[PDB]
Amino acid sequence: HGLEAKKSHILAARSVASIIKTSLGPRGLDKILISPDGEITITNDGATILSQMELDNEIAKLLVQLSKSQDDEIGDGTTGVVVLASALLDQALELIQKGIHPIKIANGFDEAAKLAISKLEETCDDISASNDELFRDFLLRAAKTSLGSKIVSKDHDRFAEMAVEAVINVMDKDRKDVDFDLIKMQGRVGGSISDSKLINGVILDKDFSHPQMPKCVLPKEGSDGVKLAILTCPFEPPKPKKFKEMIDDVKKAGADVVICQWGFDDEANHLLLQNDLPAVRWVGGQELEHIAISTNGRIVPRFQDLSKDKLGTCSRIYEQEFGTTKDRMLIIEQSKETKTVTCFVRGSNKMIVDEAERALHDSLCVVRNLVKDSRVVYGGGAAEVTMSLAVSEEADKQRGIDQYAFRGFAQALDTIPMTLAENSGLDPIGTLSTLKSKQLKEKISNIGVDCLGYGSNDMKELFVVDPFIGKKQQILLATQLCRMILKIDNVIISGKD
Amino acid sequence: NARLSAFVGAIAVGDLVKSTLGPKGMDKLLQSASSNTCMVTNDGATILKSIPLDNPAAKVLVNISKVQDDEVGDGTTSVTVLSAELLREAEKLIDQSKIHPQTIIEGYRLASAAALDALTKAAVDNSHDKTMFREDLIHIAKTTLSSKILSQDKDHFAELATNAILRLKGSTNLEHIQIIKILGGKLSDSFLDEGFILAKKFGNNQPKRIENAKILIAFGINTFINRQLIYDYPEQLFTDLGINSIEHADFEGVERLALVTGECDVIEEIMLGEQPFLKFSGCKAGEACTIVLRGATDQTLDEAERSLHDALSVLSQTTKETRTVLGGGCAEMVMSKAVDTEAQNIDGKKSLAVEAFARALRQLPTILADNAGFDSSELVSKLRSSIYNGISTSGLDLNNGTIADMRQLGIVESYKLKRAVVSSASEAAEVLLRVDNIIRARPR
Amino acid sequence: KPQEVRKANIIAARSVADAIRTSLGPKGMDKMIKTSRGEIIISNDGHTILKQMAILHPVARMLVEVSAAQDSEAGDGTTSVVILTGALLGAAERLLNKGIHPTIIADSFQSAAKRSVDILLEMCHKVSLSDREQLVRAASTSLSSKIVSQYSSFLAPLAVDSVLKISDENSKNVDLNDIRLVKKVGGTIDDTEMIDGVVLTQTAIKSAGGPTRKEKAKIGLIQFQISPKCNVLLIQKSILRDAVNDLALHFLSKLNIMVVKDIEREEIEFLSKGLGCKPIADIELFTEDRLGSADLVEEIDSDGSKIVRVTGIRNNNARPTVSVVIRGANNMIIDETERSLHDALCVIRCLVKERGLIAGGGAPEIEISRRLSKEARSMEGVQAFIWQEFASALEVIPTTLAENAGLNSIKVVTELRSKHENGELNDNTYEEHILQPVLVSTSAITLASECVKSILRIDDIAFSR
Amino acid sequence: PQEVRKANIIAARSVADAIRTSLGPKGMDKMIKTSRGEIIISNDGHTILKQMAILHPVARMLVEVSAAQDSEAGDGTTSVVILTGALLGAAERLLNKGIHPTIIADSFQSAAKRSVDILLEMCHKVSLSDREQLVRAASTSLSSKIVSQYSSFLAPLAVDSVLKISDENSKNVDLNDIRLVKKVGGTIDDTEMIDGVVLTQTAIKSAGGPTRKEKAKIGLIQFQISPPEERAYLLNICKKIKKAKCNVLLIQKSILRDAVNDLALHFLSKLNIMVVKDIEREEIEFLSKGLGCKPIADIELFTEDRLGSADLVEEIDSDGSKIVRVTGIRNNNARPTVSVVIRGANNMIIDETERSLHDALCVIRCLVKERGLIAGGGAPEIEISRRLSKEARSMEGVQAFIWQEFASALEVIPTTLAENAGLNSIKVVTELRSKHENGELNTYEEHILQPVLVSTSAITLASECVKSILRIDDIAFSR
Repeated sequence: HGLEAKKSHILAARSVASIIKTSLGPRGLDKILISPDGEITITNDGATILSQMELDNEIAKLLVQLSKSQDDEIGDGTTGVVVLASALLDQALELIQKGIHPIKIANGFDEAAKLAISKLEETCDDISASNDELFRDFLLRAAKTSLGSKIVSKDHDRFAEMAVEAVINVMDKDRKDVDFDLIKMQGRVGGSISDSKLINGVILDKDFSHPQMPKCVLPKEGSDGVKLAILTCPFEPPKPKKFKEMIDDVKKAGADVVICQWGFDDEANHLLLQNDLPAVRWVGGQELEHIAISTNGRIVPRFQDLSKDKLGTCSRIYEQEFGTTKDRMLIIEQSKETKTVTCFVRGSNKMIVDEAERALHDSLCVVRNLVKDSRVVYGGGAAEVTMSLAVSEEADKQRGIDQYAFRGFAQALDTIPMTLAENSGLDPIGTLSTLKSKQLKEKISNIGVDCLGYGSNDMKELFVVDPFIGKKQQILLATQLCRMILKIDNVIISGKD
Repeated sequence: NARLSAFVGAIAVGDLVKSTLGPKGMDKLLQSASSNTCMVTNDGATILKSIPLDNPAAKVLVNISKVQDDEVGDGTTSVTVLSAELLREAEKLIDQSKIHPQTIIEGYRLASAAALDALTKAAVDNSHDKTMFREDLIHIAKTTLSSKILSQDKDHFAELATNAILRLKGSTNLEHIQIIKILGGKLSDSFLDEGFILAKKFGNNQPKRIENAKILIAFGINTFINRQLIYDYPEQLFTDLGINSIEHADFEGVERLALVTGECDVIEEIMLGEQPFLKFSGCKAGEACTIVLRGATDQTLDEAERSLHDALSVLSQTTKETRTVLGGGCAEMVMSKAVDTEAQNIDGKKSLAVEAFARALRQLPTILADNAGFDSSELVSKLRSSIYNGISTSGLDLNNGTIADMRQLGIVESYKLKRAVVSSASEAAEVLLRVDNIIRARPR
Repeated sequence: KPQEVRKANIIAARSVADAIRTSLGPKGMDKMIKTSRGEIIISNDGHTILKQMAILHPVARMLVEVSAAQDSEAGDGTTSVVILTGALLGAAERLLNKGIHPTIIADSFQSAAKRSVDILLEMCHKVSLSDREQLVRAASTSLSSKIVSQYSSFLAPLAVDSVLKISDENSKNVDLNDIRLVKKVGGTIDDTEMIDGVVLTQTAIKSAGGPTRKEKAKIGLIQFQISPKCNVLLIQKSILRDAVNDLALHFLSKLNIMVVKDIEREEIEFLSKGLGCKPIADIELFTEDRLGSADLVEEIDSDGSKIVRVTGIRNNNARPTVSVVIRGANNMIIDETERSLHDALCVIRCLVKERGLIAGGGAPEIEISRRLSKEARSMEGVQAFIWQEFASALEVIPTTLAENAGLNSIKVVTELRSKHENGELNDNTYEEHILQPVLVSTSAITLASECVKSILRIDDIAFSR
Repeated sequence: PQEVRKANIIAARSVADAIRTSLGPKGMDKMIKTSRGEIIISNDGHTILKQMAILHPVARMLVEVSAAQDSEAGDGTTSVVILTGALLGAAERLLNKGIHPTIIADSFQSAAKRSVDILLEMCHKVSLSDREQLVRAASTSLSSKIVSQYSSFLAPLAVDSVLKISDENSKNVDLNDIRLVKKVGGTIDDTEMIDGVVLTQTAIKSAGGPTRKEKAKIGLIQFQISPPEERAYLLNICKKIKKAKCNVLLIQKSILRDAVNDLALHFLSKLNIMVVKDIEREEIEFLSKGLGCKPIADIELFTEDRLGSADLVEEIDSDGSKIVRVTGIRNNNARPTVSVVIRGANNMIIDETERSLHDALCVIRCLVKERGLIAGGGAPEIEISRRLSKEARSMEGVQAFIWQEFASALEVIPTTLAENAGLNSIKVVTELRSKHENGELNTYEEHILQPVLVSTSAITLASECVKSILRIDDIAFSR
């Protein structure tokens, strides 16, 4: 009912949020998770941790529903939105006891969020319009923060450049569109992380069938790229609802390698060996689309529809042996910028591969937001303190019932710097009051809580920046979620039959 | 709820192996539901892997102990106990000591550097007079063979493992030394042989002694080697052609032959333990040795296998690092001084966290004196006073009960072994201190 | 858990404040209390509720001692001081969850109470005791809360003129116990005699020989009793044995000595102060130096009273102690009038000790909460956050007044912060003749800082006998 | 952690005190009723502890100690349990004084080694070259068995059997190489050494079987003569055996199929090839040692080099016996073994007779490892305590008190011997220590003698047993 569920929805959100409060930031907790498919990995990513949490309460299920959609937009702000949304519910509980309707709190946070956006933009700084020479160092040092809690922190200098080229290639300067389906994340057991290379094309996990076939494709006296064949029909003699006739269509078209969705016979490897034509077997339907896009090819439905214009052309095809692994996969690169980039990471253990793989994927999401908006803001707690002081000062100028809705929004933003202060071994109240005094009597600037060990304030010297579009996306989803929670006053749970 | 279960649950893991540490330690017994599988062994890796544990935090120390067993194979008990003592003291550092949990982590990080610097300043190696370096390998081999039944004949076994490593002069890989275990005879009857004794014969009826043989792994060869079996007719045809075929060659045997040879001067077949053996002779710069241990029963041999494999794995690492340190409670006592030395200048919240690490270093020799029948608080305190100011030589004696020098008694330790224990145990404790909650998904 | 035991006393203390919270203001809700003896009493006065509540909780009894000191010093605000105390206890509950030790919580209240008074004095309008027009309108509004209204016009100068004689200058605390309200049966409200010298509670001798009047008399205080140059003597009333023998009345009648017997034991301490005399236990120590000075002593009876009045004490050590005489027909007249004029003397007492007055109705509590919220940024550390919670704890008094009056709780409170920004103390209670003295608002905050301090300082309790 | 050890010591002490009443021939017998309903009665400590099905994990170690007691010394299975419990009972007061079991365990190993040299100095030195004491040792040991007058001729047969396999420095000799074949019929007076080998079964009783062959080869063959035209399939089987000239066939007993077809009996009758079937699985390893042959699974594995030599293979005619003997194995690589045939009319004769010869061969083998014998009856137990009385004063520290309690636990064995005999416990022990000032080992005139290895192994096994008992500080469930 009204007098019941309204009180229970606040306590239900504090129970789930209190688990990830200690996991926020680089000093947080790396939780051990076991997937039902058999994959074992350890990471602090909120999107993975919250997805593995399964409970019957309907208040915490909205966190998974929001993080599922946020995983595609950012994915690294899951821990930031849940804590920020829980802070709004804590301040909303006091407003209910004062006689304020819950629908007023929903509209109160809407005007408070939009007002704080204009205040953050005035104090925001830009990269391209200020210093171009430091544009390279901004993208390299941004991934170092997320990679400092992992074994990658030793070799982080090498992987910092790999995450920059992977994001830029799959996007356009004017469009600034990056898709996660265009970025393939793969890895295998064996080797180390220092041997990881960037791949500009698909993988397919092919050994080139018989070993006598050439492991490297030659340009064949300055031809046009490397022609590959795409077949949507299985390899077999035609039957109503031949091997020498189908190989001639490949030789006339100039395709060096043939890719098919279905398996081949043993005679196929015998005829393709004499002509030095490697074969590819068992390719999924989704992988067929990424090949024609990167190699600028076409989909040929029939056998006789082949031609030089419909064959995908790449830079070269070579088989590089990786450690002692017997897979011996392939690497297809391209000189021109393609729409598909595949990242490949190696590790000495299966748990190390999955640990560095998702850590590198998180760096791809941070750079994705940095290139989307050239203007960036200073993070580490300085963003929440600056946005809170602007709303708290403008709260007295805004009269009416919403005056208290603006004060509660400013106190809710202070939860983030106090949470990071509790994980860093500092007084959350003493540090919060210290950050407000440095930004008022001295001068207006951005000084946040210290995530890494240092001897003073003013992290601006460390050049730690966060994307403006990334921080703005967090406060919009936290406000939209807090309004949706207040729109459900009743929980109907049916029994089991 | 999770911190209370993780701290107490991890101490119970160390309480199982607490009696397996040290040469004076005791054996732990386990019993399954069938009651006929009970086995008495002091192996720390066997106790941790056999006992099931429902504590998810306790499973972390099990996988970490497996990594420590692959590098050396010994000292796995000291890593678990040291990791448990850090968690036992962490309970007092959190509740009543008003210390942030991350500060406890940063406290062990600054304390680990002081412990490694104490071992570096105390590491002394002698490049000249290789005879003195050979004696150091004898004393180290005595500490590795400790806690095992081989301690009886260990005095005779000291020169067996020491002279074996000196015959390698090359890569640290242990595939050169093949262990063969034959029933009958006393343990002291074991000998060192470089002739590569093979446990399998060759051919149905073929001459035993072969001269000027050419080993070919699969031409004009006098010896043939195949991985699979051999059909009847060619086995008879190979005899008429003078080619001797070898069968039942596994993947481990092929890798050992690639490190020796091909050709060999003499292949002699001998009979020991009621089974045909093959002792090769006249190889080309043979780097491989063969140790044949003679036990009374299968249970004695099964425990001697991993006992000798773990002893030779530590001696193999002594070739790359010649620096040695004094053990027997002396190594942990010297590192305890460096922790209190760096405690002079320290912050407020990190002071009690680092000082707790100093008392944890003295908990390892405390248990060593417990299983020795002596008084730990009485004997360690008398040694701590001498090590406190200067003149640090002597260490804990587990036999007479007084304070005696470890160099005079022949007790030393390798520098590479101690730096691996302080490292892995520190990383093992930092993982459990970070976890304040455990969430398990619904199984299917 | 020494702190969890204290938290159990805080919850029990906030439950008492919530019960008194409904009784705040003239529109507040009454509380029904049934005594163990069977007496059924009801009223909205917070001082009478906590007195008969018979609280067995050790910490909750501190609110009774504060309410007793609230009526003894300021005389008003015994209900509001309990609500203000519970607000700081509720604000300190969230402070304990943050790991804050109560010493910093208690020490910050000392700086917060002293700062709130200095801010209150800036907006307060300083008044002087030389203006008699301000004191009449101040006491007349306090008499509008009682059944007597049109008859209160003559009662306003009665309380003003009595204090101005004893006010002098820089008197600081002025004890109202020296001002006695005489309740006699008969007469009316318009009939009043100041008699600034002194007024007794007793009649004179009704037997034969009693002079009942004397000129140039010396009045002493004698605790002795005569049973088997002093003109007037007093005899302590004793019901055990005979007070004054009939033969002693005829003996002192020939000597021209006026006798007044049956003096109440409660007035023995009162007469020993204003008259400047000393009690005489034995006749052996009885001398002339312990007597008083009176020019004329007569017995004037308006209707049926037969009361003796004395004027012109002219004592150097003693001061002009004034006793007010109140007349009325029914018993409920002189009773309700006594408590109504007593509260009027407390309001005047606040202006004598501390000059200046403010407009009541929760007006200053709104602006003080606004100024302390902006000044909280000037501090640093844990103490800075306390100023924010201390300002929110001061808003419970104006919020409760809006709740007990039927008006919307959250709506009226928002209208206070909106109107008080442009104007200063203009919201209009001054047009409605609502004036609350500054000493009441000052003592309510001062006693609350000491009350909450004495609470949090108790970390445990044990059986002691 | 003391609650785990104290619970195991008390549980093991009750088991030792229960077996203590079974010491000696006059001791109390213990009864055990199995869940299946079988009830056994005997004083043997190895049988009681085996059929008791003890659930206590530490108490199960007494079965392994009693197993090695009979395998090494061959006597004292009850005495080693009493001595084990005597040290456990004395260790209860040791833990009450604050003594850690390490000193308790390390002192027992040092006291057991010094107790051996004390017994050797007081022991009578004898040699294997003198057959006077070797015959009297085994003859008096059979006075507890049904054999009485016939035991005089059985003693020299066991002496000459050990002296051939004892040599000098061979020390321990495997007792499994001595096979005692019991068969109904005959008598005890008829004995044959037959140093070559003796089988456990008879020969072919069908028609055509020669049952006797001279100058034949013997080898182990795991093959079986069975049908799959059938005579042609069996002809190639007999022809391949004729290629190696093997006239003696030994087929492993299996219930799957038969041994030799009747059609193959007529084929082997012309070739004069004797066949002995129903060879037990236990004799497969036995025949591969003394005969120096190798088990042959298939017909292609059968070769001439794996065949032995036999002078004369014949089936001796006897009532209800028909025992086959082989002499002159003529194998230089394989050492000879002793196989003695036991005959008798009653089935209860050849049974206990086999067990009686086991204890006779062990005592003689005790002299092979360590020569000399110590008179029993509590003499070695008291003599050690007499030497440790003055030696305990020469020690220092915690161990000094252990030597006094160690000698006190040794007095339990002679005390039990006096109790089970009906005599007063303390009174008999005091009479032995009173005469100790004059006599030393003096029982010699009563023809009661005991080997030194029994008293030596009983102290050694009990010292290591109790040592391993105190090493368990916890009991956990691991599956």
